[PDB]
Amino acid sequence: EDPPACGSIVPRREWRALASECRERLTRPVRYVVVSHTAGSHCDTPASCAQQAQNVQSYHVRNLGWCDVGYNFLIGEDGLVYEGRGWNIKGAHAGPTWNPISIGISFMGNYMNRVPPPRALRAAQNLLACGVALGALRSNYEVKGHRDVQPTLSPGDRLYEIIQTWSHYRA
Amino acid sequence: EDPPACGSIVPRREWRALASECRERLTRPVRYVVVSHTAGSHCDTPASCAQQAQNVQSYHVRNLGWCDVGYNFLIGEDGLVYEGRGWNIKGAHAGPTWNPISIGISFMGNYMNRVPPPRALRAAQNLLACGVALGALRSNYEVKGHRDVQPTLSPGDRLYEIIQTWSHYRA
Amino acid sequence: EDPPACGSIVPRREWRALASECRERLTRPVRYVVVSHTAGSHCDTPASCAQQAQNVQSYHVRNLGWCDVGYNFLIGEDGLVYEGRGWNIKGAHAGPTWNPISIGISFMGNYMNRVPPPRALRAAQNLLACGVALGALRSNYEVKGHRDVQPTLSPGDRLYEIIQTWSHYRA
Amino acid sequence: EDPPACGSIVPRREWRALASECRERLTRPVRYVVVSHTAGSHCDTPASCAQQAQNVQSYHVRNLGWCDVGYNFLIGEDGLVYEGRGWNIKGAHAGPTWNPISIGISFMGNYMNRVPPPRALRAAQNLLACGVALGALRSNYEVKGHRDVQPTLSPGDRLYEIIQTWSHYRA
Ligand SMILES: CC(=O)N[C@@H]1[C@@H](O)[C@H](O)[C@@H](CO)O[C@H]1O
Repeated sequence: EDPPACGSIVPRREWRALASECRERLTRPVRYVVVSHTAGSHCDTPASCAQQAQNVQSYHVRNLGWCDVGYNFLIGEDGLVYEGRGWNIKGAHAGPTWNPISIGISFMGNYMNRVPPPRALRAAQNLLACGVALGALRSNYEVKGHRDVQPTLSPGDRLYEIIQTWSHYRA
Repeated sequence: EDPPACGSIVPRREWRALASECRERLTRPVRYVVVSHTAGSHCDTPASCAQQAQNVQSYHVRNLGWCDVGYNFLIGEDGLVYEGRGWNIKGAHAGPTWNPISIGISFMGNYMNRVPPPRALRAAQNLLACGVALGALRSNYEVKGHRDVQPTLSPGDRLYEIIQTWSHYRA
Repeated sequence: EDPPACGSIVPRREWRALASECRERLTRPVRYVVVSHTAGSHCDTPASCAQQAQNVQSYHVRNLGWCDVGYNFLIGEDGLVYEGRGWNIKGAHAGPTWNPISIGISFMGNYMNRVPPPRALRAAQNLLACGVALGALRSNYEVKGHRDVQPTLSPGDRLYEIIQTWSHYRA
Repeated sequence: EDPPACGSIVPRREWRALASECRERLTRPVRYVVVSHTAGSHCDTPASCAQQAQNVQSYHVRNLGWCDVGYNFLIGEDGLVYEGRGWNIKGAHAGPTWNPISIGISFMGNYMNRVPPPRALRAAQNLLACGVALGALRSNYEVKGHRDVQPTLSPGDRLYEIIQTWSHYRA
């Protein structure tokens, strides 16, 4: 019953998220984390980043007919984590084989030629450790890059470069 | 005026494709066509494009553990079409919703800031007219840009701009 | 919204349904469809089935005190669809979580050790396509078994196996 | 192999139809629709109507020596449409002048003194809509009564006075 406050996550409520229609649950503890980037434009302020989390959701919900933004979490260059489908709802970010067994976090921006600032990277790792402390992720979870499970440039070369060094990454 | 009347396709063996291990079939006539790009590099000769079709397949078969290259057909800038999974086999290029009901054709290259050459676009429209002539594609099939059904930049800003002018493009 | 008033539905007055007292509405377009069975007596003729539809409403209204037959539509082995609360009104067939966001259709009979006849499955499917055309359902709607969203045997072992092969089925 | 047909048509084989041998094709989109009655017995259940469709085809095949049942589609009082020669084959229901430019639908029964139940009327109109839906009929298609293109009592007094009230009816 150990209680920690590892969630310095901006709530859907707070980034003006449209309401989710998703009902399918992940079974904890989740063993995989798949890292992607939106490939889109980036933000570096709480205000713009909240606004960007919105556009990403608008795209998935309005243009694509999805029950909610596809990621469980989004990482801003502002150093904040934006709540997506969360720890308990199966996301739609890495395909039918990986979605039901993973948490998909995506960095807001295109990282083919830039690396996300340290605070975005710090936000991501602290987010994952958080998950472990909650029991949402296996203490020994594995990190995959989006391009490792689906044909895509995601999460971007430079950021892909970075996640390959991470302690929990696995081929 | 009689039977086998359509398009020139570089066959699997001619580009050295690894044997296909896929078996799930499409239901002809197919109604949808999803246009993508590889997002990687391009080619402009029988030899380089036949080399590239191989890589793309390699990526999808080794690195992604798939039964065959994800696309039904790949388009080269050498103005030729490369047999992928073909007309009758369910591909893996657009998600579990569109894959079973569409034919995915991928242009080899990256077209965000670059358009395919005239002959690659002819090769592609010619392939479709061929799909119709054979009863593999509905007479009134619909063309979709990858970004219209999956979150991605595919098939690149420029190509995306082009397929939307197409007779069979339905938003 | 659109001109294709669709398919054939036996209207309320024809199967002689007591007037409905329901008022809550579903929001168009609806994302989910929950298939169930009545676990009651089966019928195979326009006359026998109308009677059966009447019995189900009767049980729901008179004994369970609902504002109307719980299902949005009922499906007879006579191969005809029967109107229930319709496409616009919130039904009562899958609990508090699902009734507000779904369309519940029910095959009239006990499909534990029987399958409904081909025509019944055809009417059921036609109804859904019709729903899409009308805009009552999402083009990318989802079909769920009653047992997937509630603790029940419904819609029967046989029919459950059958709805799993529907292109819109998502577990 | 995908969801069944609009109009919930009973397929040739489901009513144990003898294989067709007709080859002349209709040039859909077709302009006219001719409504006739079989002047045979009527039926009001799928079982009795499957047998009636069998009987009508057998009289056309065994006795008149035709390539198949004359009507493109048959309608039962059970409220189902039965597949005849379908949307693509020239019929043999209205004469050398009409069969080449029409779709012939026939109500199973004698409607001189009787009327067909609403469900039979509904299947018919829906079948017609399902026609254009598929693109087998022209948008502004015209409905003619059998006795409007040939000297005959078909489709009977009662049914004839009804189809006059239909919206797409003519002279
Ligand atoms: C809305 C609708 O019914 N559309 C029809 C459908 O019945 C059929 O399954 C499909 C494939 O042939 O052709 C469409 O025209």
